Amino acid sequence: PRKGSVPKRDVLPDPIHNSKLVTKLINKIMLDGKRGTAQRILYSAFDLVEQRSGRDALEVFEEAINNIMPVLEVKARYQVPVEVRPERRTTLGLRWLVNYARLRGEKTMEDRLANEILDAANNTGGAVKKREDTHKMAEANKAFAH
Amino acid sequence: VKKNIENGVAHIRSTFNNTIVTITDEFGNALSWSSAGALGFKGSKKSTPFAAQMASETASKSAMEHGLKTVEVTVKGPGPGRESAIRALQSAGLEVTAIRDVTPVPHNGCRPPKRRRV
Amino acid sequence: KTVVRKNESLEDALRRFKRSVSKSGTIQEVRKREFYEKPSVKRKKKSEAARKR
RNA sequence: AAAAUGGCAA
RNA sequence: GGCGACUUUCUGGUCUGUAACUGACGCUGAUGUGCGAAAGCGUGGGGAUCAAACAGGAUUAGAUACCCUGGUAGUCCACGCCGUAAACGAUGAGUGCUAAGUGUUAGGGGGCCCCUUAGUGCUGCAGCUAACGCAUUAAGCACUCCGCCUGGGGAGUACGACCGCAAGGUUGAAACUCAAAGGAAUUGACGGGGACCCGCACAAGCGGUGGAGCAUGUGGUUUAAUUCGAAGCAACGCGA
RNA sequence: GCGGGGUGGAGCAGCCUGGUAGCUCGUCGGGCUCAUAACCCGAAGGUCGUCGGUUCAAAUCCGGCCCCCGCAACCA
RNA sequence: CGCGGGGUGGAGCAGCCUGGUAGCUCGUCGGGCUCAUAACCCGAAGGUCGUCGGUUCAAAUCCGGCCCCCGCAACCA
Ligand SMILES: [Mg+2]
Ligand SMILES: [Mg+2]
Ligand SMILES: [Mg+2]
Ligand SMILES: [Mg+2]
Ligand SMILES: [Mg+2]
Ligand SMILES: [Mg+2]
Ligand SMILES: [Mg+2]
Repeated sequence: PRKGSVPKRDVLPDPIHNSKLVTKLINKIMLDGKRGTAQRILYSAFDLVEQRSGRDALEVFEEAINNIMPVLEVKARYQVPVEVRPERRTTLGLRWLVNYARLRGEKTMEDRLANEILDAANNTGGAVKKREDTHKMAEANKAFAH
Repeated sequence: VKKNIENGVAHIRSTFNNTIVTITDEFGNALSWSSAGALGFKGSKKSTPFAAQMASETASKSAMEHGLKTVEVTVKGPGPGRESAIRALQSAGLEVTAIRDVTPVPHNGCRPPKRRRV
Repeated sequence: KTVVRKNESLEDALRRFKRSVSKSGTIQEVRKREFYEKPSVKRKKKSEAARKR
C-alpha cells in the first residue's frame, strides 16, 4: 500500500570533527529538540574518552561504532538472516550506543557515553554485546536463510 | 583398527521430514552416516538444504578417516536437501565418480495411505 | 546412471543428473503415489491432464 | 494452528 | 454394472465390403426372467497394503472429529445371499428427416488429396427452450410402443403383503399442517475466494495512554433536587 | 456392632509427623470484541462440622455431639 | 555380622578408573519470536563433587579413615 521509496535527508559535517556520524549521534542524543544539551554531552564525552584512551576521540569513536554495527540481522517473513543495509548498519550502531549509554549507571550522561564508546572499542561494551546477540540468532536461523 | 577403502558409495536419502546421508564401501557395508537430526537440526530445519549439506559434510569427514577418496552418490526420495548434499560431498573433498537416483517406483503395487483432509 | 565427466564440475554433473531425473519423471511418479486417490478420480485426473495437453 | 454465536418485525 | 502385465484354452458381441440366399421373418414390450458398483451377510480359505470400529498422542471451551502413531472386521479367493448407488448423459427404446467447420478410432473406394461407412469429441445454423442451453451423438421436426409425474411437509413413514439368514428391499397411505416448495437468470451484499491497487493499515522509527496525584466529562450510587440532551467507530474537556 | 470422612460457592490436597491453608473451577474488577463466548491481566473469598480437652501453640492430637458413608448383623 | 556397590546444582547423570581440565540433561529465571500458545532460539543462575585426613606439581579423581545408603549372604535363641 505504498507508492515507493522516499529520499533520505542529509546532515552537515560536525564542525568539531568534520564527520557526518558525529552529527547523527548528536541528533539521537537530543531529546525534545534540545540540540545544545546533546552537542554539549557528545563533545564533553569525546574529550573524556580521548583523555582516558590517550587516543584521538574520533579514532576511538570509529572503532566503537565498527564493533557495535551488525553485518547480519533476522527479520520475520520465520526469522531469516539478511544482510543489514549499509545506511541501516550505521543507524543501528549509533542507536545502540546511545541506548546502552543511558542504561549505564554513571551519574552524568557524558561519563556514560565516554565509558560506553571506550568499552565498545574494547568490544566489552553492552552495545557490542547487542551486536553479538543479533549475530547469534542470525547464525541460529542460517537454515532459514534460503 | 582403521578401515582402508578408497572407493565407496554414498547414499543420500532425502525426505520432507528429514535428510539422511550414509557413506558405504562398494560392497555396501556402512563406513559412516550422518543426519540433520543427529546434527541437532529439528522440525522444519531438518528438511532445509543447509541441514542436508551439514549432514553430508559430517558423514564425509568420517569417511575420509576410513580413507575413502572417491564416492558415488545415490539419491532417494523427493526431499529438497538432496541438491546441497551432493555439493557438500564434493566440498568435503570426496570425489564424486557418479550420481544416480534410486527412489523406488512401484509398478502399481500396494495401496498408498489416505490423503490428509486438512 | 549419470557419471561425472572427466574435468567437469560436480555441480554441472549434478545439473545433468537433474535433467536425467526430469526425463525419467521418477520423482513425479513418486509424488503421485504418495497418497491414495479413488479409481474414478485417477481417470478424471488423467482425462484432465490429456485436456491440459 | 485455532477461529463458536447473534429475539422477531420493519 | 464394468473391463488396463504377459501367455494359452474356451467363448459373446460389433463394424466395413459384396450382394449368395430367405422374403417383412419387424418395432416396443405389462406380467415375467436374468444381470447388476460399493458396503454388508453365510461357509471354507487367505492376510502383504490400506483401514470402519477400537486405543494412545495432539488440537480444542469441549473434540465421541479434522491431524499423528497403531489397529480389527473388511479390503483378496471360491461358492451362495443381498439387489441397492448423484446405478447420471439426472436425457427409455425403434425409425426417418433437417446447414456447415474441425479432431480422432476401425474400415471401404478413387485420384498427399478427395469420397464414403460405423463410432468417438469439439464448434456452430435452422429450429427449440423459462432460461441455462441442445443442435445429424437434438433437448429440432415426425410416427409406434413402454415406464413415469400432477404443490410442500407428514413420508418413502404407518399398516398389510411379498422377498431376505440378517441388514433390509419392493409395494406404499392417512389424520394433520402450510401458502407456499421450487427451476433459471439478474442486481447487490458477503466469503477463514482470487487478481490488481491505495491510506501512519502494517512494517521501519519517535513520543505517549493504561500505573501516581490532580483537572474535567461520563456511568453508577446518593439526594428535596443532584436540570435536560449526546451512547461502539461517528456519546463521554460533547450542546456549554 | 466396628471403621472412614466433614477444609473458600464446588470438587479435591494439607492431618500420619502441632507452628505453614494448596490446586482446579466459580466469583469480583480490568482488557479484547460490534456484542457475547473463549482467551488475557489483576484481586478477593475457608473462625478448617460443632462443643470440649491438651498444649506456649491445634485443620493437624485427644474426648463428646450432630451429619454423612462403608462393612457386619450369624447358629439354631 | 561379612562380601559387593554407590554417595556430584532442585534432581538425575560423567570426568574417578587411565590425578591437573566438576561436564551433561531436565527443573529454573530473564529475553527474542509466536496474534498467539506451545515449540524453538538467546542469555543468566544453581553442584567445589558424601565427609575428613594423607600423598602429590596438581586428587571430585588416588590412597586411607569415617558416615550414610543400597544389594546379597547370615538368617533353627
Ligand atoms: Mg438473526
Ligand atoms: Mg463386496
Ligand atoms: Mg488412520
Ligand atoms: Mg432407485
Ligand atoms: Mg460422425
Ligand atoms: Mg493514569
Ligand atoms: Mg468475555
